[PDB]
Amino acid sequence: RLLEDALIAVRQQTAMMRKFLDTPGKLMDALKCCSTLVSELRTSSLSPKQYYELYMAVFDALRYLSAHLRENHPVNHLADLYELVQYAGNIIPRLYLMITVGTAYMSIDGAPVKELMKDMMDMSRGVQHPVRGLFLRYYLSGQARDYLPTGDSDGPEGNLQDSINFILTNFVEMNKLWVRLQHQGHSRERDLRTQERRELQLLVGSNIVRLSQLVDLPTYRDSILGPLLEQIVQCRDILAQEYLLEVITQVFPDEYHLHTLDQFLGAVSRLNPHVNVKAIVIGMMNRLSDYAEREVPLYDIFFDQVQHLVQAQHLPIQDTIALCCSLANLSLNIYPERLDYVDGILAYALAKVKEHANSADLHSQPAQQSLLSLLQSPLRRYVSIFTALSLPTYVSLFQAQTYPTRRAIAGEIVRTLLKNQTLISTPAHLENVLEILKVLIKEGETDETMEEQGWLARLVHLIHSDDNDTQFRLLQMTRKAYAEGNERIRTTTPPLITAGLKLARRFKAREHYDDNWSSQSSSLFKFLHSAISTLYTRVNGPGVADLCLRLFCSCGQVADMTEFEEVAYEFFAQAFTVYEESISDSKAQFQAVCVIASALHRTRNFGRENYDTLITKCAQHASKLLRKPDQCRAVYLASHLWWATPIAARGETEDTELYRDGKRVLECLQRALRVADSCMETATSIELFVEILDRYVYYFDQRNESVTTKYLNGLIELIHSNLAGNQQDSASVEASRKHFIQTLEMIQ
Amino acid sequence: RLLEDALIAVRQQTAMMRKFLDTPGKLMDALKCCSTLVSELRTSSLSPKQYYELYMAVFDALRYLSAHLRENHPVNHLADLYELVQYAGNIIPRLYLMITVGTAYMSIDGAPVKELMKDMMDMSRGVQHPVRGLFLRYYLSGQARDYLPTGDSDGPEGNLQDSINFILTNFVEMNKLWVRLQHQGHSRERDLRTQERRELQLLVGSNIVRLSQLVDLPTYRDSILGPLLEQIVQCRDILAQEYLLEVITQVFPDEYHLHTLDQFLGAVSRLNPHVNVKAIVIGMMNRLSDYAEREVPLYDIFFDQVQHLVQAQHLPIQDTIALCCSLANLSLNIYPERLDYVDGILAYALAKVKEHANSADLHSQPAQQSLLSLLQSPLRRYVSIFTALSLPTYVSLFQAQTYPTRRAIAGEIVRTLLKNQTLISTPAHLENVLEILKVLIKEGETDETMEEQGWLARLVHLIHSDDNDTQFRLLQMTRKAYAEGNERIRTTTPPLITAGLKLARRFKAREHYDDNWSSQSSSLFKFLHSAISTLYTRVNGPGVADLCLRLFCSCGQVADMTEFEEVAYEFFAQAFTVYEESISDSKAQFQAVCVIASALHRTRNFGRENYDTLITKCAQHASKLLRKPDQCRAVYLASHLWWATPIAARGETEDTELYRDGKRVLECLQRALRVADSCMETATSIELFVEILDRYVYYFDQRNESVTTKYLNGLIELIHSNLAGNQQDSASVEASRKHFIQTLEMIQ
Amino acid sequence: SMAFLILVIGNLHIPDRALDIPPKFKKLLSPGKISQTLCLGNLTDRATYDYLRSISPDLKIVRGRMDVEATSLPLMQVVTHGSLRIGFLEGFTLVSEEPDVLLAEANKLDVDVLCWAGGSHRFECFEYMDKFFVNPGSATGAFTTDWVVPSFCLMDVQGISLTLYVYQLRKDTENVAVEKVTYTKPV
Amino acid sequence: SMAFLILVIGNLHIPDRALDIPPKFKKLLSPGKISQTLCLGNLTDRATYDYLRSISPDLKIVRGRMDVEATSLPLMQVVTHGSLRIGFLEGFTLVSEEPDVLLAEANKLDVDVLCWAGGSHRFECFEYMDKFFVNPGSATGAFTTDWVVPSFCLMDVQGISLTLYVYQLRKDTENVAVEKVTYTKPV
Repeated sequence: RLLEDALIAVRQQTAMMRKFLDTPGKLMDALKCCSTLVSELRTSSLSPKQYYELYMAVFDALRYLSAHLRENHPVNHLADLYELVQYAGNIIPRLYLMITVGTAYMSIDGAPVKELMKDMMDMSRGVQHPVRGLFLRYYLSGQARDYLPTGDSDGPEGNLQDSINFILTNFVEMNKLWVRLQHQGHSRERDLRTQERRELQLLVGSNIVRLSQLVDLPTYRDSILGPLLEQIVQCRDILAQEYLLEVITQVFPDEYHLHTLDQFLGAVSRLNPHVNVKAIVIGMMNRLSDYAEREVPLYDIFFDQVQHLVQAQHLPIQDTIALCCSLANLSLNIYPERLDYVDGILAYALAKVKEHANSADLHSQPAQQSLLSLLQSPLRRYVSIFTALSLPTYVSLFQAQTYPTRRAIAGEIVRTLLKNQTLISTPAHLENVLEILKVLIKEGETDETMEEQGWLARLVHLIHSDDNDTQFRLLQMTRKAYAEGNERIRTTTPPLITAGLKLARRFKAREHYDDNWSSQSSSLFKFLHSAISTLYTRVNGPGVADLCLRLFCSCGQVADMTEFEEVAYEFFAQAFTVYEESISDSKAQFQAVCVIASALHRTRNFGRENYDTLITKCAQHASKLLRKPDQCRAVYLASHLWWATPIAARGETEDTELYRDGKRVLECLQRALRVADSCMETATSIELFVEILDRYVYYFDQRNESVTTKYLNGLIELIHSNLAGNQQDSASVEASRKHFIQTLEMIQ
Repeated sequence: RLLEDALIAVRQQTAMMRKFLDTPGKLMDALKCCSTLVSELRTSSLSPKQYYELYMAVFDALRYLSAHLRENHPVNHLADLYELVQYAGNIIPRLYLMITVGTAYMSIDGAPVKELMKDMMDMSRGVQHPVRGLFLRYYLSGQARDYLPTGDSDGPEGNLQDSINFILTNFVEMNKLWVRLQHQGHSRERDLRTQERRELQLLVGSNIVRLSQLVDLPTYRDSILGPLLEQIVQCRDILAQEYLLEVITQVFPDEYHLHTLDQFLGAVSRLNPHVNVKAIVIGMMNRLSDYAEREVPLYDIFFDQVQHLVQAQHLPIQDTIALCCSLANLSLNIYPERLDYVDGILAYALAKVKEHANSADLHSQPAQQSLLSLLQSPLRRYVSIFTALSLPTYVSLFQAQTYPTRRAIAGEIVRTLLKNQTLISTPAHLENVLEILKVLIKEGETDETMEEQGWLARLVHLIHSDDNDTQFRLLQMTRKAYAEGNERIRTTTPPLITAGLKLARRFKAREHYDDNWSSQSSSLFKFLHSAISTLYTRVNGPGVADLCLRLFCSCGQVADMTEFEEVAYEFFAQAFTVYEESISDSKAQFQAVCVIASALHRTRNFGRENYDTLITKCAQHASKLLRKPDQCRAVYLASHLWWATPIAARGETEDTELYRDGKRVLECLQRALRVADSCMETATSIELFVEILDRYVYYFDQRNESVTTKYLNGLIELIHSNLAGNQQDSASVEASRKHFIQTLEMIQ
Repeated sequence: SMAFLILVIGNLHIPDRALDIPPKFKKLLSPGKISQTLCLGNLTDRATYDYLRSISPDLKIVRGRMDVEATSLPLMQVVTHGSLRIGFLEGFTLVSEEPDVLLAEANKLDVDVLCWAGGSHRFECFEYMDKFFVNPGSATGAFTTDWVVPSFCLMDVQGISLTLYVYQLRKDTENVAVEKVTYTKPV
Repeated sequence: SMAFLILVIGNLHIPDRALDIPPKFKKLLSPGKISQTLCLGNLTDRATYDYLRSISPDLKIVRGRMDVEATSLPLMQVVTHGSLRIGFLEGFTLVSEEPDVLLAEANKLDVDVLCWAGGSHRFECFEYMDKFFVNPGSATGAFTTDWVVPSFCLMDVQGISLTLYVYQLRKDTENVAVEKVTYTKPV
């Protein structure tokens, strides 16, 4: 309201002033109305925002008046106007008028520049109100901040030094006023005053902007920053020190700052313990961080001096860590690969942090959050995160991270080490990664959902990077490192089995370049037996049988190729052992034994004395299961154990040539028929007999003379007699008829 | 109140009566005081106990009076005193006085005693009040106790008839009063009245005791029991019948009862079923049972009467069976044993009970409990229950038991048949026993040997009691008694196998008595094969394989011993067949093959065509096992098929020597060496090599020319090279060193 | 038919012999492209299951020969598109690779096209006995039992006709190579 | 020591062949006499087992040749009293006996006293190779057609010494005859 009443008066005064400015000889009337308007700025009852708004409205009107005067002098004159404006009854209007005329004179009159500018600045020292004098100095700055006695002078009044003096003197007076803002009004409105000061900070910094359009580095050193640093350190306030130092740093050139870095750090040392030194120091270090991230042992000088500063303080641990993070950001960005500097960060911060850390738990602490960001900084800044692993104690300090966060940080790092299709892990890098793994695995629904499928695939790939025999030794040490219990190796070791499958071949690709390669295979197969025996500790799991079964078949094939077949047979016998302990679910044994059949159906390196023996074992255990359908299915497959089938019959012992043991095949098929008759279900018995007949067709066309057309005739007659004569019609019975018709079509 | 006040008055009157009794001529005054005392008996408000006690006090005073009169007559007299005392005003005092004076008259003059009793007995027709008349008549009985005219008379006129009349008439009048106690008084005092009757029963039974110190057995028959039976049959009261009949039985001797048995049994036939005849009959019948166990055709008469009673007595089924139990105990005491009676008990008593047992369902019902006690009663009373087994109809009661109780009782009997040794059973009794067994087994921790396992072992034991021809028949009938199924014969038949192994020898021990011993063995071997093939059917259990194998092998040994080897070879081939068809588990196969080896290690007499064929098959079976350790174990044991060990290695060419086919043994040892090389273990392989070397020393000493000391020496160097240079130390490795040092000591 | 694209893939062997789709192939098989995926096993985990589920709006899977812990899935499946009936299985519930045995199984299942991925881990296809036989090779590049072309197929059914498109990462260097194959059912 | 009596018995077949040992023997084996019983199995019943545990405060049972089901028990057992290690068996696991098999077995076991009851089951004893070999014969007297007086043995081990008591039911009337034998391990 007060603001609005004043603004109404301002618009009234601006209206008659502009009508007066229109009329020549009403200029004095326009100035009298302008003084009446500026009297509104003499109030101290406006809120900070309201006083700002009143100042801006009066300022724009003053700009209209000031342009009118700055045009009148360039076209005719107005005599003694500098004197005439000192006639005004109201002092704030009077001083605003002297500034307006001063700047008009500066435009018209080049010769009086030093004396008139010096006069206007000195007499503006009369303002006894901080806010009104500051706003007055903006009117001055808008009027004459651009006209200062400067390098624009070519020999008459003024030089760049005079402008430097003018602005430094303006700084000192504004700074005295700025502190005095702290002390005007009542003491309990301190936060409001600091808010007002935050509002008016631009008033101080416009001078710094004006200074940055000015003299060079030696002049900066002697006659800007020097002065500025004594004032900055002795003003002893917080809002001004933080604002003014950041404004100086951005606004003045950093080439200049570089030549003055030590002057800055010696100013940082010259501050109150009771001013918010933490904010200024954090902001300076952050700025140096920017001096690092925008992609003179600065590191040593600034690093060591910063430790002296922190010792000169007593700091919150989180603040210390945030400064350490910014120190990390500086060293990382300045020295991504100067390992000695990175190590100096690693060494010269971390133990000291642990003593300074009154190490209670610190996970939710922002000091922890920062310590993560700090550790991430090597990780983010690395072209090669391997270089973090080149720091001997980078990894070892992760032990000294607090432990929940050891999981969070170690997981996140290892995952990042996995999204990048990362490089060779050398034994040294294997040891550091393994140490990280021991922290992950030790002490022991997976609420982690880590880790393994892309983890095993990556691990098996990079294992190959080191040389292959060494890979076995590394694999063996990792195998000891896998002491974590029963629910890992199931998914982790079979990929290691394949890693051995490639290494056994890598040995064979030297079979004429080595002959202990066979012995090396021997060592790997003893390793395989030891590792599988390790799994047998894990009796609690399903597929313990299946996985072992496929591994023994695979190892048997490798033993053939490595000619190291002596440990194949043992492994197959042990696979039978697996067959005995692994009976827990009836359907599961039928599928598993069928898997046993199929693996034998590729198992091709057994000497026929061993193979046929195995075939009979398989047939007996098959013939010792529960139910007649499965018994039939297994019996007809043991027909396939002797015939021109399976993959086994294209063997490294069969030389792709087939067994064709057709007499025994006939005996097996006849036994399958004997089991088939005792199905005691008309439809399924006939369907199976048709399938068996088709098996007869198979051996007839495979030229199994023991499979005779007479057997086909007797089986088709029995199918004909049952199929129509005692089958209740059914979709299965129709399918069995369709199958029998097909089988007749095949037999021609 | 009344009783003690009356007793005080009684004591006062006794004092005054006696003070009068001291003075002769005060006798009438003494009688007046005695009458005044007995006037106390005019109260009827006293309890039966209180009135009785008052009677006792008046009775005691009367004892003083009766002695005083029995003294007055001895000293002077008083003429007509019996009449004069009838002037007393109070009737109860008067009549008690009449008894007192009467007894004084009997004491003074014996000649009128008979006449005086007729007068006194006639005048006792007055007091018909049961309590007062009973107490008066008790006084009469005690006073008149000692004076009765009879053959036991005191010297008054009178014969056995006068005492019989006095006691029977006294009995009938007191019994009429005693029953009237049931009625006298008021109707709601029935239990008090029954109490009064039980109290006064001694008054009635004193007459029976007095009768027994009276007339003899012909007089008992004609003139005691007749009256007594007339009263017993005509009262239809319950309390009187039990009391009066038990008093008759106890008081008069059983020599007398024996002369009156038919009179007793004609009383036994009228027993009224709603009269509590059951209690009377059980107590009498129990007494007769006890009479029997203090151990006139009573059996026929009483048996018939018991039928008449049962037709008359139809009682709740448990009660009927309990009466049957007591009837059984009676028969036990009467006639368990003379066989016509035993059958009459079975049919006309036991069958009659079973038909009469129109029983509701009862196994846990107490009617069953009694029926068990009943059936046990023959068993207990059969001290030689074997004599019970001399009934072919001994079983016949099992026909009449329900199946729960047939099984329970047959179990209990067979158990008792196990606490005892049952005798050598004749062929016929073995069948009766078998029927009992069929009831035990059919329909159906057996640590009772349930149901007959230790019983089967005894049965097989008892088979031995007879000779070989009887034994064959017994074994064939028992084997028929082995129609029992798949879950029974497993534990029951191998003892039958042993029964046949002994019987086959018992046939051979008749080769100089019947050369059908070979034929007898042939019949027994077909019988045994049929029984084992019976087992082969019943594959459903563990050991079904084991047991069949052991029996077939055993028969093979018996065929060896009898040299009846033609049926040996078939059984051994069939045992191999069992091995192929029915045996799966590798470890189980290992035990089976080791027992097969040992059985051959008992195989000697086969003709070499059969023998050598078996030896080669066995070598094949040795060469057809499963595991490599096992492969070695079987191979070194097949050396023993050829070597100078064991019995298996006897050919009919070796002349008591074992083949000592040291060439073949060496071929076997080389096979053991090839198996040893492919074992892939160091300690047990070397240990085994040492054991084989020791076996080599053995074959050297048992004359294997193919085993030479140089071979042993080269093997000890190979052992020396292995023992230290590649054995990782273990208890086994030290044992292997100790064994090697021993083996060197053996080679000297 | 087949506005509903069906991915045909095999010999994945994850983690058995090879672990992933070729990147160029995953993008050729990216979600929003495939409407149904027929996967020939060895995923083996729940993560692979959810990803495959995410690939297509209708995922149909049968049991795998090493997929022995996933007891809930069916062992075999037939699908029909227009007049064609298509069955598929890994081969473990199948008994062998004999021609008569395949024909007999196809006849019980009433199928015309059979996809399998045996130990050769080599793409091949041929028609035989009026039926269609497809081996997608190894979708992950799984190693072979033989003495390597990553491949998969995008079968296309139209009426009584089936068009098979096979995508292969062939070596001259890994190059995506596409081939078209057509199958027409006997009448 | 007499504090540790060891019963040695065999040829059981209870009730598999017979009923009981002599009553006089049952009382000689009554509880309160024997401190430990080493039984050779093949009982076959449970009541006799219960009796046997009850006979001595220490019942030790080993695997039997008719005991094909309870294979978990060893065929031999050692207890130590002073300096002795003691093995015992029945013997069928051997194939010959004469000198090398016993010495080899003793070396395998490294014992001092060996008990056995082979299928002949007839008493003999001998010392051999600083070790002790004991055959109790056929204690229960089981029969066979091989080439027995009811008997049992008691053993008392102290230090390197063993005391054997042999109990026999001899025939003239059946008479119990007892003999004592002592064994001390040679150095």
